[PDB]
Amino acid sequence: YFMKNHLGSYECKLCLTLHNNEGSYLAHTQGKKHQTNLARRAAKEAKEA
Amino acid sequence: EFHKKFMEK
Amino acid sequence: EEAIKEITEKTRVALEKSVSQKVAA
Amino acid sequence: MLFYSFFKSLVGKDVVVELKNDLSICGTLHSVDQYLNIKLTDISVTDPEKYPHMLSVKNCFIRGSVVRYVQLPADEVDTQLLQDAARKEA
Amino acid sequence: VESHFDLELRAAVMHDILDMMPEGIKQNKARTILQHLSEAWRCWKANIPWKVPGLPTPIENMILRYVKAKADWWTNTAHYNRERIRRGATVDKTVCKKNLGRLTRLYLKAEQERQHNYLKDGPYITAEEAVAVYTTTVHWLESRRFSPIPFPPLSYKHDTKLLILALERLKEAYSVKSRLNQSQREELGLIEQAYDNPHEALSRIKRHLLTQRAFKEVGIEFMDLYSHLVPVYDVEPLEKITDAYLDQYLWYEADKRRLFPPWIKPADTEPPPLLVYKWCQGINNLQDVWETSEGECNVMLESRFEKMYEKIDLTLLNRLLRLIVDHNIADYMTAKNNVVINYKDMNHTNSYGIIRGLQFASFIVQYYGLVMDLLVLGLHRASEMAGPPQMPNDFLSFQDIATEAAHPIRLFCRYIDRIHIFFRFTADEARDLIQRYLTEHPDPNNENIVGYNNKKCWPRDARMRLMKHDVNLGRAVFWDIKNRLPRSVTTV
Amino acid sequence: EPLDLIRLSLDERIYVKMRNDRELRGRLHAYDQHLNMILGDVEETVTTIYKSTKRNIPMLFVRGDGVVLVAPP
Amino acid sequence: KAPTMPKPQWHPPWKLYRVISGHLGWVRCIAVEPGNQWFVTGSADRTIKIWDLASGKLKLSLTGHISTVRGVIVSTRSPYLFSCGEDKQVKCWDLEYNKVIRHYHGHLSAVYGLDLHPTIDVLVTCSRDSTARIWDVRTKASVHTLSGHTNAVATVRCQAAEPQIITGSHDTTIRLWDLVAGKTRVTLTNHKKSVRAVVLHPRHYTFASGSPDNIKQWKFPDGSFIQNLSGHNAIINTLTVNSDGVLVSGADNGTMHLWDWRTGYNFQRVHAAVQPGSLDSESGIFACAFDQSESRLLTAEADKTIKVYREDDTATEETH
Amino acid sequence: GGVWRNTEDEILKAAVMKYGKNQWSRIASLLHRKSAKQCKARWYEWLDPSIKKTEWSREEEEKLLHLAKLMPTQWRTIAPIIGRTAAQCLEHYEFLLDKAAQR
Amino acid sequence: MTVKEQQEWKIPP
Amino acid sequence: ALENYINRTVAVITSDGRMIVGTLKGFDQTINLILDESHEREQVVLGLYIVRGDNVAVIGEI
Repeated sequence: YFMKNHLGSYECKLCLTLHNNEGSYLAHTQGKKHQTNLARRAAKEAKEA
Repeated sequence: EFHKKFMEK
Repeated sequence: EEAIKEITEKTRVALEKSVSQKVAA
Repeated sequence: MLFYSFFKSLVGKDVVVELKNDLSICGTLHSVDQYLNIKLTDISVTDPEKYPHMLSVKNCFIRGSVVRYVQLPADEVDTQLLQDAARKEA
Repeated sequence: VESHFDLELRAAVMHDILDMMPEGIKQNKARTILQHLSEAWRCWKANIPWKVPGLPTPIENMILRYVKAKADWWTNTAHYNRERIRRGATVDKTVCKKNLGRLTRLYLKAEQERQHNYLKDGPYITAEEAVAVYTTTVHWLESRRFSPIPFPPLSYKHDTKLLILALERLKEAYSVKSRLNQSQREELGLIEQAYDNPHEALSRIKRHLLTQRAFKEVGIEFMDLYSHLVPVYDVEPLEKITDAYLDQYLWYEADKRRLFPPWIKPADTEPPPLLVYKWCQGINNLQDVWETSEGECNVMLESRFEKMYEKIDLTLLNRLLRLIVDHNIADYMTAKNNVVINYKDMNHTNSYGIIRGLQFASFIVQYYGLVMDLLVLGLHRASEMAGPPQMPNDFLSFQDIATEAAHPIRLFCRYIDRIHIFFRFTADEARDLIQRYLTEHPDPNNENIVGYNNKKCWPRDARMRLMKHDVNLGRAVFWDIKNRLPRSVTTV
Repeated sequence: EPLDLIRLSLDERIYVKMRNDRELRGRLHAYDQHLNMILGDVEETVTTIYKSTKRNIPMLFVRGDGVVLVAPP
Repeated sequence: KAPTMPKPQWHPPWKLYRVISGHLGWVRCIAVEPGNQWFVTGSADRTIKIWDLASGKLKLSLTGHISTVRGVIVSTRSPYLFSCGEDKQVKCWDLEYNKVIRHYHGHLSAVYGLDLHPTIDVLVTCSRDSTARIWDVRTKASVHTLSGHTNAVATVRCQAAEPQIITGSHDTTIRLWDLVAGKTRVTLTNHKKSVRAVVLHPRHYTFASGSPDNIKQWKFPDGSFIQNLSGHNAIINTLTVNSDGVLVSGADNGTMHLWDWRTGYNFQRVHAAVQPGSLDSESGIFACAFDQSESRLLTAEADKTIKVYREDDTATEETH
Repeated sequence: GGVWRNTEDEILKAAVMKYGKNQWSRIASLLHRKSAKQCKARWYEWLDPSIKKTEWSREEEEKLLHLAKLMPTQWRTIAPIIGRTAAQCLEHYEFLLDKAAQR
Repeated sequence: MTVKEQQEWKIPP
Repeated sequence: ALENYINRTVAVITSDGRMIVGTLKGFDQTINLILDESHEREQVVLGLYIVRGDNVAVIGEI
């Protein structure tokens, strides 16, 4: 989910938010639980567990 | 050894 | 003692020949 | 597990072994395992009648399950060590 | 060279891995164990109690043995380089740095061992004699009537001048001519910020000295001297500014209230000419000092304690500092004296002794030598050598001739670590003193002129005339001045 | 528990009955859960049909599987 | 049960008598003079100490080697010594001169050990890379160098009775050939381990031998395992027997298991106790030799000490 | 500076766990806020895994009270001896013991 | 020597 | 272990006191022996036969 910006910043793809510094994107790993919201996309991609 | 070396230098 | 003395004399002659060859070389 | 340790302390000792089938064999304990299988080197005849049908063969493997007795001299074994170790088990 | 020794050690390690219990040929290990051994040797070189775990008993034993062998080789190379240090056999260009580094790490290990012995063991400072010295200093201060330090307020007039002078000294010391470093730029920036905002700087210094009772990691670097290495210690820049500030304040307060007497005072005067000249004139202007018709005698003793550094009682230092200066600055000084010691890789310990390189350290050594002066010279002797606090005397002058003629000790001088006594004595006192000396430490076999520090200044008609009398007078005076002071605080 | 009550008689004379009408008496030196035994100064009596033969031995090990009874004489 | 088990020889046990702690480092070699007056002890400080053989007091020192010297010998017809080590310096320690006059050369790398002949004026040296130079008397050159090793030679010996030239290498290859021919007629391509413990017996031939694992006996004619020793897993570094037939081998791993000459099993199975300055597992028996009178054995270990163990009067030494 | 935020503290803990302990320059090149000495000081003060940041008891209080009178200065020397080893919790506990016993 | 002694005399990290 | 006996001729005594001679080929933990070229210690029982460990009293190397 870590993506680099064009001005020397980071941007979260899964959280769909901006990160001011390198520590901001590194603190949206334990937080910004967009990984738990991917269960709907995983169930839509595969109907079985 | 170390004592004389530390004393004379 | 006789065989040991003969072997010592043979080794001394061989070492003297080797030393003469090293002195002449 | 105890008697295994015991037999390990008896290697290179001359022993007489009596099997269930009235066969008696003297030899030198060369090896011991978990089943208490024994391997003897320098087979010999302790008794005239019981002794099986061998000669040339000097080394045998004896199945543990077939032995009745193992004959030992008092010199080969520390008794106190055995007693406290026997107490030690559970 | 040492490269051959290292190669032989590596070959021995390989042979031990191949021969010293290889555990059979079953696709054994590789030089990773050699890397672990090298890492363990480096860890020992750090003076660290760490080791090389994760190996069996014989492998670890062989590793320790090879490490001890390589260490003995390195120590022997260092001893050979130190023996060739004064002359250096026409000292080279490249090996000097390596020898200096080896000696530096050796001294770092030695200081770590000394700190560990001071911490685990209890080499105290003769607590009975220490309390006695504290009481003596108390009586001395009460006789002198020296008031303690009023810790710097923020509304003092000459405080800005003192801080500007401190900034000027720190700048002259930091950068001389086109000099800078990774942290030296920080020091210059701090000096500039202080020169711009002196009120904020004074407030920050007051906040550090009144509240900050700790310090950061102070480093050490040994000056490449020939005979005696002069270590220089580096500290934090803001800590250095506060150091210079309270140091200059202590100096101003002491010079204002005469905290330091003249004898312990390499001080405001030209140091070589004034010392030697006043010394010779006092030896010449004494009460007929050159008269030897009635059997009188004169003795001049020069020494250096070798105990004006780490060999100090830190708790005694804190007690004396609280006795002469307010609690906050004294506690801050005692804290900064034992803050930290960091080598290039190692981390030396603290709470072992005074760090001489830290700023504001000269006030301590001259005041630590002041207690030793009160101990060696005494109370009445010092009170007569100085004069009353209402009308003191000069650097080598008395109030009256009786003040000099009563006691034996006439002239007394002190350097940063040196000490010089000159005392005249009659023949009866001489006989009594030699009697006491022979009763304590006799010389029956006439072995009293064996070890005698003599000079080479014309040793035919100018050296010490080694007779039966003078040679023993010298030894006995030296012994008497090894009895006044305790052998644990300082010796000669 | 039955195997502990046998620890109780270590260095105490014991009477042992084995399959094939053989009886041993000797001083208990060791035993295991299998009831393997080492005895010293032990005499064996074999009872064959009726006569009884004897056998003496300073030290013998006995395989536990032959064992029936372990009491004192 | 075991071989020579019910036939124990009642020899005297060892009892410590004195320790000489004057060396600075792990000892290298220890030998006694012929007059029972001098004792040459080497150390890693590059200084061979000539102490007293029975008194143990330091008589003199002798330097000249830049590094540790792991080889020392003395001649029979020559009143001088011979040193050998990684410095390639041979200190011809005369009783009247006490200086360096040998100047042994010929080795292309570091030397580990050396030996001199008791009858012939020949020698042998254990160089590092591949060299083995026979230091001829008054020549200082290897006229007939018995070089049959591919690595640092561990041990080398020359005599005038049995194998005139017996040596071993660490490259899994030895040269057990006759010193008269020079060529390797019989390559002893065995003893891959560190085999550096070989001493003499006390009777005639068919004496004992040694190895780091499963040591046994040897033979003079062609070699033969005459007496099967026990499982001596201790890495033996040296072997020096007495005149009465007693043989003891020093262990490099500290566990110097002393065995008898007839059985080959460790009678005591003793180990080198560490000094208070040494570590737990840091010590290793470097040398152990009986005196000329067999009165007190000198044992120089890695603790920088020479222990003089004498014999005790005991008879309760019978094992079943 | 040196605010020591939680997102910076987690990054410093990850750099100490990944890179190492005796490499302060390698850990300072991935934070862009502090130097190497400040990062090492933070790792030795708050980010150390052996630091006992809680559980202030009466045995440690009696140990610190029986140590501040023997040595009035040099609180860093009594940091590892008392067991706190944080070099600032000892001064805070001394201030709390001096304020609570004053009233 | 052995399969277990090979794993017993191993240098760890 | 019977490992030293592999491929060698052996004497075998069963618990019932019978005797065989043969080439020991295989053996397991339960002493099941695989045998080749067997005979009554002088009649040829078989070229290959498997024997249960239960029946083995003793093996000898000849």
